[PDB]
Amino acid sequence: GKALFSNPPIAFPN
Repeated sequence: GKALFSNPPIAFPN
Protein backbone atom coordinates (compact mmCIF):
# COMPACT_ATOMS: atom_id res chain seq x y z
CA GLY A 1 0.00 0.00 0.00
CA LYS A 2 3.00 2.22 -0.26
CA ALA A 3 2.65 4.49 -3.24
CA LEU A 4 5.09 7.11 -4.27
CA PHE A 5 3.75 9.66 -6.58
CA SER A 6 7.02 10.62 -7.98
CA ASN A 7 8.69 9.94 -11.27
CA PRO A 8 8.40 7.13 -11.92
CA PRO A 9 5.34 6.45 -9.69
CA ILE A 10 6.26 3.27 -7.94
CA ALA A 11 3.76 1.38 -5.89
CA PHE A 12 4.31 -1.41 -3.50
CA PRO A 13 1.76 -4.23 -2.70
CA ASN A 14 1.75 -3.20 0.99
